[PDB]
Amino acid sequence: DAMNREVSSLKNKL
Amino acid sequence: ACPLEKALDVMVSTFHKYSGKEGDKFKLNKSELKELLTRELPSFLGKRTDEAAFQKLMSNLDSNRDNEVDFQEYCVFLSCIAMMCNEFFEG
Amino acid sequence: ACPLEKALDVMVSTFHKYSGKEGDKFKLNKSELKELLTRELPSFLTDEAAFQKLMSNLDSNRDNEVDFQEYCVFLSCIAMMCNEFFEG
Ligand SMILES: [Ca+2]
Ligand SMILES: [Ca+2]
Ligand SMILES: [Ca+2]
Ligand SMILES: [Ca+2]
Repeated sequence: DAMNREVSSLKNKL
Repeated sequence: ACPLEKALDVMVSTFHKYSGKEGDKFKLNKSELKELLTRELPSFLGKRTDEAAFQKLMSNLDSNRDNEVDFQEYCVFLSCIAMMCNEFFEG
Repeated sequence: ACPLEKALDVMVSTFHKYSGKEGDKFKLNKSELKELLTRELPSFLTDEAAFQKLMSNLDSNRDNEVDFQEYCVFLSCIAMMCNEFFEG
């Protein structure tokens, strides 16, 4: 997913 | 807690209700995912009643190919349902 | 009762409680997001500088608004944090 990728990106930022 | 906090807590708890049944207590295998969809998301399961269709849904959710749906994959699933329903809110 | 379907309905409706105040009625600007976080997710919270780095992070397409998809990505991440605690 684009969504799975986006979740991984954000989780590593928060 | 406030409604949205409780919604987050239900997301987490509902996943473990099913993931802890068999094998890896932290991932959903095919039987666990099926039981979660049928009991917990009956409004949204329609086409997926067919076994091949359910296995297709499952293979789309399982984005890291390890045969199970982990919590991140399950959140993406729920977010896709929310985005589906939101189309209807926006009109 | 289907608590997960109720959860899903709250996830959608809560966004629209705030996104409609200003600008695009389907996106949260920084003011609308601060309201939403303060009022609906208080356990996850803070200075204005803190609201800004959080805004930056949520707004992954850099348009200065948080749209529904970005908001769901955020809620997934918060659920994931709670899950990591739950798992031990
Ligand atoms: Ca399991
Ligand atoms: Ca997987
Ligand atoms: Ca707005
Ligand atoms: Ca944005």
